[PDB]
Amino acid sequence: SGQAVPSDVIETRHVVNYKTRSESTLESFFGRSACVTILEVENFNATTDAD
Amino acid sequence: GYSDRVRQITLGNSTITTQEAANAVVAYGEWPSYLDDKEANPIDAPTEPDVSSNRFYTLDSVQWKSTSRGWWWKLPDALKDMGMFGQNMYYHYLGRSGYTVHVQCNASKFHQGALGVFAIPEYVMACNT
Ligand SMILES: [Ca+2]
Ligand SMILES: [Cl-]
Repeated sequence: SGQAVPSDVIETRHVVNYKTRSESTLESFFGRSACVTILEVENFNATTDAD
Repeated sequence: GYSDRVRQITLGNSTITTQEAANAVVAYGEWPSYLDDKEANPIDAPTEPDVSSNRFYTLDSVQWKSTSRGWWWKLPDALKDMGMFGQNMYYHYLGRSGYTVHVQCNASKFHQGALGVFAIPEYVMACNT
């Protein structure tokens, strides 16, 4: 891939970056309970195979 | 010799004198300063125009009458057409500035009246509908 960063192609000031990639770790990306299916069941007096 | 009433302010090629001041306010007790590397955001080398832009610009005067209800300006809006400050402001996406605001109103020992002069952060005003 291209590797160049801004300091390679423009005049840059010093900027201290305190920001982290905490929320894009795999644990953070996947760290959610997701609905994967909806099942149905019933309770009634069943008189047919289908019921 | 030195007096709370007598002050000189020099910025760039511009000087103000007053012989009837009342001290000076430094808003929230903090002098303006450049943006530190540990608080910086955009990463391009900034333009710091210094004396070209950091100088006294005098607006059109207004007339105080017995019927005047008052005046407002916004900053940096009031200076948007002022010399190299205006040019630097409009050639760049981003800008920051402090200000020395000097409000001037002389009369005589026989006139009376009092102006409140307020610097308001985020001076959001009501609409007229
Ligand atoms: Ca460079
Ligand atoms: Cl004028």
